Amino acid sequence: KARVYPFEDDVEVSTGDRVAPGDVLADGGKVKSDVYGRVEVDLVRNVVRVVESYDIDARMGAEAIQQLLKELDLEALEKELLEEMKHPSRARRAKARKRLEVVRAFLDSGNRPEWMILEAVPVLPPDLRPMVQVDGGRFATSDLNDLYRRLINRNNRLKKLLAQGAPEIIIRNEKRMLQEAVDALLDNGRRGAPVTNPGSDRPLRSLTDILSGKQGRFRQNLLGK
Amino acid sequence: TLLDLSATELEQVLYFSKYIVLDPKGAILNGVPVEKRQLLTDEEYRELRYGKQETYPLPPGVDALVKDGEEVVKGQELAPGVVSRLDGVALYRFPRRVRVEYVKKERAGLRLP
Amino acid sequence: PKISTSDPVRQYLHEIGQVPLLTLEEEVELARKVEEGMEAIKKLSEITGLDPDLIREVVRAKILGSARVRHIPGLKETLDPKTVEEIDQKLKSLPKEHKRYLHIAREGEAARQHLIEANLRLVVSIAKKYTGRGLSFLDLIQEGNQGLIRAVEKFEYKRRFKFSTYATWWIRQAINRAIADQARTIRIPVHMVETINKLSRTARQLQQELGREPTYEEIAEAMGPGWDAKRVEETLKIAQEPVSLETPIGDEKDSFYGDFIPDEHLPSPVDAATQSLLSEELEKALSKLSEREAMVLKLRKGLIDGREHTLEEVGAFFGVTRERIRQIENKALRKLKYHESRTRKLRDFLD
Repeated sequence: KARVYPFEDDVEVSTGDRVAPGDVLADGGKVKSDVYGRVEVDLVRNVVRVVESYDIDARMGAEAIQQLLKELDLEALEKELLEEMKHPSRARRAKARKRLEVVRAFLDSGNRPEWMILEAVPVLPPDLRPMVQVDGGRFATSDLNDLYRRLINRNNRLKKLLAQGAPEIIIRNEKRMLQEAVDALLDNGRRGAPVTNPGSDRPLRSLTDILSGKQGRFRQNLLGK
Repeated sequence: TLLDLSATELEQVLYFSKYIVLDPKGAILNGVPVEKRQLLTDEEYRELRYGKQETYPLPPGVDALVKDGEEVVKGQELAPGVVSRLDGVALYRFPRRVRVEYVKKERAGLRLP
Repeated sequence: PKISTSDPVRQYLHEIGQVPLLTLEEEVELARKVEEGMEAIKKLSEITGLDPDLIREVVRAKILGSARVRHIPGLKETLDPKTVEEIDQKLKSLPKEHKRYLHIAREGEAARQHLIEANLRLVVSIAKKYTGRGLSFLDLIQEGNQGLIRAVEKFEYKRRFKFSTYATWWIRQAINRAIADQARTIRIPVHMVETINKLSRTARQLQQELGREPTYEEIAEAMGPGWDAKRVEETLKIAQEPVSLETPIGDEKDSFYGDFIPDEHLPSPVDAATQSLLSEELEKALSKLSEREAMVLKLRKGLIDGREHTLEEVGAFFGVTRERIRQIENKALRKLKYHESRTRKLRDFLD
């Protein structure tokens, strides 16, 4: 489905461009285009095809999400919920009133709802995750230290792939793999944990496991210093 | 909570299965101008920001329309019997047969009684 | 809301089935657009005077760049703002016979995008056999994918190689050098991996050929001419995992491996105090000394640099050198002996 347009001599806008309506498409502003779409510019037969298509900012990833949370206005969503407040009562208030309290507490601290989404990942100082040598020229290290490596190769491999300007399908798969990665570092087990490839199927003690002493560490905690 | 996005909704946007919109202006197969939110899949997206396209195969036979290899109306027949379910532009691909017709002109000698 | 979670594998493989195989003619035809597009890109940079690397971006920043123009332009390393158009505005404002190249460049880059997509299953079909060998199935497909990209760049369609069995090579290469680079908590040279990957092969034969487990002597005389007995031991120490600080210890519940590993870098309450009473006695030992009977040893030893053959050459600001500095540490080092042997302050700080 494409509105074809033929040209006599001159032609502006190349294949890949996005047009309409009444936009100068060819011949010093004679042949214009009506409908929205992707331009084709047939090299052989002189006819600039405009393929029936929109241009929609419709995104996946926490990128899309991160945006919304900037684009959100609290002030608004507080008072706009204050109208939602106690009007259907037993239905679309009971939930729309819980929603409110968050906005309030968000507004009570001074946190932009975007700071929940991560773009700069901090990294635990190295000493409390050491790489010590023990016996027989063999070392010992943390899971944290192996959780970070697997993250980076993926962010690093993304920079290559994005630089390369590869097809979106694969630009995606790497981001999926990057969410999966940051997940398993921040809190490894909330989606089916990864392990030290061969060795055993022991899940890797993630910053989450570490803080709440998930594996018999909070029971060890109260065994004191 | 803060985005009236469900539990499951939040997945398909954060783990890459359904696109959440932000700025649109469009309505295909819905007839509905889809608003500044809410999710849609690949074969939905590959229709909106790509367009409706369909390729079709053939055995070693004949075209029966590439002479009219420019335009087509829904269900129009071509070749031995193919019919495309789309209303737009029919287009050539990989030519195997091309006839070259050589227009020539000479001058004749005559003598009638 | 739990129907399925571990989709990343399945999810991809079903997105992957969406794109169909190419004809022995489609493959060809798609490739021909790119080589020309690559030339066109030069042809443009020849006329514009702009750079091949740059044009290729500003062209991609349209065929892909509906949004692809990166959110932050590499923190301003890259430029993606109003700048993009101005370049594609110059490229649009070419005379027709040079301009024609742009429309080849667009078609090529577009053809590039396709040639990748259509062969992405080939990556999967190969990276599947490479699985478990240190690295994840996805992590392999992703590597192999850019092997499949690399194949596309360094390729000429004129030599009518079967592209199916062509990229196959590039693909593996990318996976192999990936495995050797990533799949270990300690980075190791690529030939150093192959040394151990020869061992791993060699060990299995000697495990069955001898019945028992072979020795360090047994392996060299089978590995290669220039191999030692003592050697293998190092290539095996090197080969290991290693141990996880987060390994639990016997009790299983509370104690982890790391719990029992002491410190020895930091000074202890006894040490630190000693390594500050030794000092507070030195400013109570050579404090009643010359600022050259002390400062020479505070340039030799009191400022950390050996000064074996560094102090005799340099005139040391204001003094005398030659056959006298090798006796100035007889003016300085041998002065400290008596006040140490009489009032025995420093005797015990040895052990």
